[PDB]
Amino acid sequence: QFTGTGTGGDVFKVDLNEQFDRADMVWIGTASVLVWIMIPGVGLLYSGISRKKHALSLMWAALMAACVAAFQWFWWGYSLVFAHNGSVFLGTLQNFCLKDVLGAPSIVKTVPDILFCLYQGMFAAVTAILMAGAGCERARLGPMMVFLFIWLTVVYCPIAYWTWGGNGWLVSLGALDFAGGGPVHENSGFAALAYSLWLGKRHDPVAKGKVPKYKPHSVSSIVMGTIFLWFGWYGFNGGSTGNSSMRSWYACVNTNLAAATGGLTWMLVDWFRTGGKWSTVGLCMGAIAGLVGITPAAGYVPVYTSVIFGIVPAIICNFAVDLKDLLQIDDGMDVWALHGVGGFVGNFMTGLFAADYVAMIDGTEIDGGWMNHHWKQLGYQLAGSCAVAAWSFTVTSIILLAMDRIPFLRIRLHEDEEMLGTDLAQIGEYAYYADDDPETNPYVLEPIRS
Amino acid sequence: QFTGTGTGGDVFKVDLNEQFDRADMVWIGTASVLVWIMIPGVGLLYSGISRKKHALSLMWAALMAACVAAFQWFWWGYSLVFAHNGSVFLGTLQNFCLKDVLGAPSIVKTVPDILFCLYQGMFAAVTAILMAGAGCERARLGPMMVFLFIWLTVVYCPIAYWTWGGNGWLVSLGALDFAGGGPVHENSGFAALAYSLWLGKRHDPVAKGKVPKYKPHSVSSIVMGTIFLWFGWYGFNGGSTGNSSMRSWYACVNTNLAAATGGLTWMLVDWFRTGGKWSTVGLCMGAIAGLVGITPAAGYVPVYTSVIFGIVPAIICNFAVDLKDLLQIDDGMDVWALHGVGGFVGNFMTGLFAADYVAMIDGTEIDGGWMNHHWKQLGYQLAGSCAVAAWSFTVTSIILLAMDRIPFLRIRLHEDEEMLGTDLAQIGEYAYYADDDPETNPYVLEPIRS
Amino acid sequence: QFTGTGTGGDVFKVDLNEQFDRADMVWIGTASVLVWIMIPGVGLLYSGISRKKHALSLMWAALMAACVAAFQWFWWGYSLVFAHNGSVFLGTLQNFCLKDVLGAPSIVKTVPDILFCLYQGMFAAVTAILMAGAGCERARLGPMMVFLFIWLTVVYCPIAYWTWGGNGWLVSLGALDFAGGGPVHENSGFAALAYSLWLGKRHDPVAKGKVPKYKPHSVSSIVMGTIFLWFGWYGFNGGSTGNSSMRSWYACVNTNLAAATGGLTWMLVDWFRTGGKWSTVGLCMGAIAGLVGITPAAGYVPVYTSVIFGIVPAIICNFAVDLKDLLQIDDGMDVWALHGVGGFVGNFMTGLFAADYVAMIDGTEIDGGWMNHHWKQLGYQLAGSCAVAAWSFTVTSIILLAMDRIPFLRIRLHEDEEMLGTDLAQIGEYAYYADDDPETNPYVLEPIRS
Repeated sequence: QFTGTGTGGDVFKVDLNEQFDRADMVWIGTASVLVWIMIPGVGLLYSGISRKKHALSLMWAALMAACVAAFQWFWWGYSLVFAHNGSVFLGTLQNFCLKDVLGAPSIVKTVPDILFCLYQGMFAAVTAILMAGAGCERARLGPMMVFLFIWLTVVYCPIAYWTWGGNGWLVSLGALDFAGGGPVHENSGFAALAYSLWLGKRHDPVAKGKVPKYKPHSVSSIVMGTIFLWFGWYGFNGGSTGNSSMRSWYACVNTNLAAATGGLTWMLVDWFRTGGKWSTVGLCMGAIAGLVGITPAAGYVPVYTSVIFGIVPAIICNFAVDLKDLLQIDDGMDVWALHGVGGFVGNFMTGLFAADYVAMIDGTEIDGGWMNHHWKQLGYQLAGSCAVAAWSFTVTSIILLAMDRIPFLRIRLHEDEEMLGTDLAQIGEYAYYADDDPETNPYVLEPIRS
Repeated sequence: QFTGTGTGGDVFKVDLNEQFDRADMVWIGTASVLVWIMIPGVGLLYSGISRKKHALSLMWAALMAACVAAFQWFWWGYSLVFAHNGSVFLGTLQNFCLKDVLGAPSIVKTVPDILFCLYQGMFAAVTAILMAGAGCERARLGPMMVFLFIWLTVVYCPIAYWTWGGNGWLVSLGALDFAGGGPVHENSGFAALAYSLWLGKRHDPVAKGKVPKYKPHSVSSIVMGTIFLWFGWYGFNGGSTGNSSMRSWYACVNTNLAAATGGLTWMLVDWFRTGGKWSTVGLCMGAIAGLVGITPAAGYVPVYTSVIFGIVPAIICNFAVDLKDLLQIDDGMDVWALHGVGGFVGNFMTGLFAADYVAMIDGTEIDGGWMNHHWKQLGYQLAGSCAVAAWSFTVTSIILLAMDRIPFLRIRLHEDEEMLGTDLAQIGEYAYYADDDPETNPYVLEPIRS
Repeated sequence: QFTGTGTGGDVFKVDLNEQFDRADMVWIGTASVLVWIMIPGVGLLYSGISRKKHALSLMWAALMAACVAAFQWFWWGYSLVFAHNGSVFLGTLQNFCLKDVLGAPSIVKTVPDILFCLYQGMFAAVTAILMAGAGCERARLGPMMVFLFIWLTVVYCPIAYWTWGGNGWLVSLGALDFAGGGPVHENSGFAALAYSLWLGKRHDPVAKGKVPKYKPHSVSSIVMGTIFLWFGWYGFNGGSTGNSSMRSWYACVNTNLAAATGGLTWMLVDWFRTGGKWSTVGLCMGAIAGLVGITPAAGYVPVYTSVIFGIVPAIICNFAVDLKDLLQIDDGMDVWALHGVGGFVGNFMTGLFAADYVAMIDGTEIDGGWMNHHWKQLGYQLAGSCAVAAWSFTVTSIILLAMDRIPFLRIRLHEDEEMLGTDLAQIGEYAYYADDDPETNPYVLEPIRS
C-alpha cells in the first residue's frame, strides 16, 4: 500500500510512481534543470553590472554557491523547509541528509518528495548566489562559504517554510506567493541591504552623485546573465504549478511578457531621465525587475495584467537604484534594488491582480485579490512582505555582525587590518597577487591580514 | 462542456486540461523554452561574424528584440496569425492583448491556445532578431524598435498566417513547411535583402573583392551563437509536430544530421576554394545553412535524405555569400545568404524528398513529394517560396523607404546628416562617444544628426 | 500488429507510439537536448584549463566534433552499438545509415529505436570532443577528423556495445554502469593517456615541477564549460533510466550532490596543499570529478553515498594530475586524470555502494553491491574497468601510430618537419599565420610541413 509518509511505501511491493502523473513529473524535472542555470545567470549578471573591480569573480562564485547550497540542502535545508512535521515557523531534522526522501507525495501532491527536493533545492541555490553576489566585495572566501551555510539555514529556510511549508503561517494566513518571490527575491534583497548598511563601503567614490549611475564591468556578462536568467525563469515560474497543466504555460506567457515590458520600461525611463540616451544596462535590469515582479503573481494574474508587473517594478526599481547616491553606498545595493524592492512591489501587486479564475485553470482554489473584490488580500500580502523583510534584514545583520567579532569568521576585513594587493605583490610568499587578472589567475585574490 | 471556441469553456465547471495529452503539452512547453534561447543565439552569431564594427551590439540587441517581439505578439501579433476567424491572408483582432486565449484546442489541436501562443511567439521573436541583425548597421534604436513592431505586424504575421493559419492559403494549396522555414528564415532573409539594397552601405570597403570573405569580429561569439542555435533548434523543429510522438524525435535526428553535414560541407567547400585552409567561420555558417535547410523538411523527409539538406544548402549558400563581392554590399547580406537562400533551397527540396510515410509516423496525412511520385508538390513549394520572397522583399522595402521619409522615424541617417563619433566625442554633451568599447559603455552609441 | 523488429510495424496500419509512455519519451527527448550542450561544455572546459596556447580552439573544435560524431553515428556508429543482432563484442551494419530505425522498442524498451538513437548519439559526440580535446595540441585538422571517425568506430562503439548492447558481455557478466561511465569517461581518459604517451610533448616546460599546477588560459571558459557540463549532466544521468519515473529525479539529486561535494573537496584539498590558497580551477575540476564519479552510479546508489562519489574521485583525481610532473607531459593528461581516473574510481565504488532497493525505484532488478552483501559485484566492476582501459589504451595507440606512419594521415607533425608559425608568417602564401589570435582569425593555424 501507499503510506503517504516516509519513503511512501516498500518499493519491492508497490510502484511508487503510480501515485503521480508522469508528465507532471517530467515538467518539474525539466523545470529543475532550468532553474539550475539561473545560478550562473545571477553570477554573470552581478559580475557584469558592477561599477567596481570585485576580486571575487561572481561568475565563478556562482559555481561555489551551487556547491555550498546543494550540500546545505542535502544536510538539513530540505528538511527544515519540507519535513512533513514542523511547527508553523520551521521544519525539523526528520529528513536530515535526505533520510526517507523518496516517493511519498510532497507538499505539492502532484510530485514525489525526491523530485520536489530536486526542484526546491534549486531555489535555495539561486538565493545563495544572490546573497554571495550581494556580499562579495572584499569578501574572504572561507568565511563567505560558512556564512552562506548559516544564512541558508536560519534566514532562507524559515522564510521558505512560512511560504511553502505544510504548516507555514503565511500559507495559513492566505498570503499568495506563486513562485517564491518572498524566500528568493525579497529575502535576498533585504539581506543584501543588511550587508550594505553594516559591511558595505561607505562614502564610496563610485556612489558619490557626480558619477555615472551605470558603469558596467562587462556588458557581455550582463547580457549573458540576463539570457540565462530569463531562459531559466520559465522553469522557476512555469514549474511552480507543480504540474503539466496549462496553468504552467499561462505562467510562462506572463513571465515572458513581464520581462519584456520591464526591459522596455526601464530603458524608456532611462531615456527620459538622461535626455535621450539608450541604456544598455537599463534594458537588462528592467527585464530582471519584471521577472522578479511577476514571480509571486505568474500563476495567479490575468495575462493582460502581467504588463503592469513589468512596468511598475521597472519604474520603482529604477528610482530605488538612485538611493545608492543618497547613501553613498554601492556594495550590495543592486541586489537590494532589483530583488528586495522588486520582490516587495510584485508581492504587493499580487494582492491587487490575483484572480480566482486564473488559479482555477488547473483547479487551484484561491479567494483571489482585488480582481475578485477580496480586499483583505492586500493586507495578507503586506503582512508577508513585512515579515520577510524584517526577518531577513534583522537576522542577516546579526549573522554578519556576529561573524565580524570572530577573527577567523570575519567576512570582510576592517580597513586598518587589510593588506594592499599592491603591497602583497611585493612580499615573496604573496607574489601571485601581482596578477589581478581573474581570467588567468588560478587563485582567488583573497584579502590578507597584517 | 468543452466549447472548442473562445476560452474553451468555464474553468469552474470543466477541466480544460482533459482535452489534451499532458506529455504533448510538456514537450511543447519545453520546446518553447528551447526556441527562446535561439533569440540570443542569432544575436551572438551575427555579432561575431561581422566584418565591420557595429555600434549596436547584436548580443544585446537580441534582448531588445525579445522584448519588442513579446509585446507585439501579445498586443496583436498572435491574433493576426492565429485568430480562429480570419481571411485566407490574415487573421483579426479577436485575440487583441490575448483576450480569450486559454484552453480551446489551437490550430494544432494537440495543444491549447495559451501554449500554442507561447510556442509560436518564440518564432516571431527569432525572426525579429534576424531582422534587427540584418538592419543593424548605423541603426538608430528608437526607429529600429518601431520598425520591428511594424515589420512583425505587416510582414511576419501575414506570411505566418499563410503558413500556419487555419485558413492560410499556402496550407490550402498543399505547400509543405514543417517548422516555418517560410515565416522565419526565407522571410527574414528577403527582408534582409531589401535592407541591403536600399539602406546598406554601397561600395563597401569590406566587400570590394581583394578583401577577405571571412573576417570575423569575434569567433567565440560565432561559436556561442551557433551553440545556442543548434541546441534551441531541437525545440524549433522537434516541437513543430505539436506532440510527444516519435515523429518529434525523428525530426530531431534529421535536425542534428543536417546541421552536421552542413557544417562539414561548408568547411570542405572553403578548403577546396582556399587551396587548403580550414575555415572556422565556414563550419559555423554551414551548420546554420543545414539547420535552415532542414527546417521546412524535418518532420517530412526520410532520415538518410537529411544529409542532402546539409550538403546542398551549404554549397549554394557558400556561393551566395560571394554575391556580396559583386554588389559591394556587406550590410544585411549574411542574413539573406543563410536564411533567405537557405530557406528557399530547403523549401524547394522539401518538394522532392517529402514522404507520406514519414508524416504518418504520428498519423499526419500528406500527399508527399517526389518520393511518392507527387510531382505537383514541387510546384506548391515554389509558389510558397516565391510568394514569401515577393511579399517580404516588397513590403519591407516600402516600410524602410516610408520611415526614411520621416525625420524622426528614419532608421539609418543619410551620410550628409550623420555626425562623426570622432567629432561627437569632442562636443561636451556627447563626450561619452569617446568610449566605443561596448563592453564597458553603458549607452548605445547611436548615430546623431547635425 | 507491432513486430518488435525492424521499423516496428507499418505506420499506415498501426500507431507505433502506442507501445510507449509519452512522458517517458518526452523526458528522454529533453535529456537528449541536454546532453548535446555538454559537447561545447567539454570544449570550453579544456580550452580554458590549458596551460599552453593551443592553435586549435577547443570551443570551436566542439562544433567540429558534434558534426563528425553525428555523421559517424548515422553512418554506422548507431548500428555497431545497437543493431538488435550482433555478437557479444560488436553489432552489425543492419542499421547502416539508420536503415529501419524507427518505432521498434529499443534495447531500452521504454523508448523507440529512433529516440534511443537520438539520445545515445549524444554520448558518442561527448566522447568525440573529449578525445579531440585530449589530442588537440599541434593537431592537423584533416587527420584529426579522420582519426575521430576511426576512433568512434573501433574504440567507442565496441566499448559501448559491451556496456549497452543487447548481448554486450559486460551486461551479461553483471557489471553496473548506470550512465555509461565506461564508454564515455574511462574510455576517453585512457585514450587520452595513449595520446599523452605516444604523441604528447615530452619534457614539456609547463610540466617541469617548479612550475604552477594551475595556469589557466581562460578561467571564464573553464567556468562556462563547467556550467554547460553540470546543466547537461542532468540529461546525461537523469535520462539513463530511459523513463519518467522518480528514479530519474533520484539520479539527478545524486548528480547535483556529487558535483557539489567534488567541487568543495578538490578546492579544500588545494587549500591544504597550497598552504591556504583558494583554487579557482580546482573548484571546477572537482565538480567534474564528482560528475564523472557518480556517472556509473547515479541510479544505483543511496543519496547519502553520492557525497562519497564527490569526495573520493576529487581527492584521487587531484593527485593523479600531479603525475604530469613526474612524466613531464602536459598534453592529453587532464582528460586522462578527470575522465580516465575519475571513471575508473567511480566504476569501482559503484560495486561498493550499489543498492537493489535504489534500482527498484522504477522496478529495475539488480543484485546490488556491497550494500547488499553482493561481494562479487566489485569483481565485475574491476573486470569492466580493466577491459575498457585495456581496449581503449591499446587500440587508440595502434590507431595513432598507424596514422603517424602515413604522411597525409599523420595527426601531429614530427618536430623536424614542423614549420614555425613565426616563419610561416614571413612566407607570402602563409602570411595569415601572423594573426595567432583565434578570436579574429578566420582560419585554423594548422601545422605546415617543410
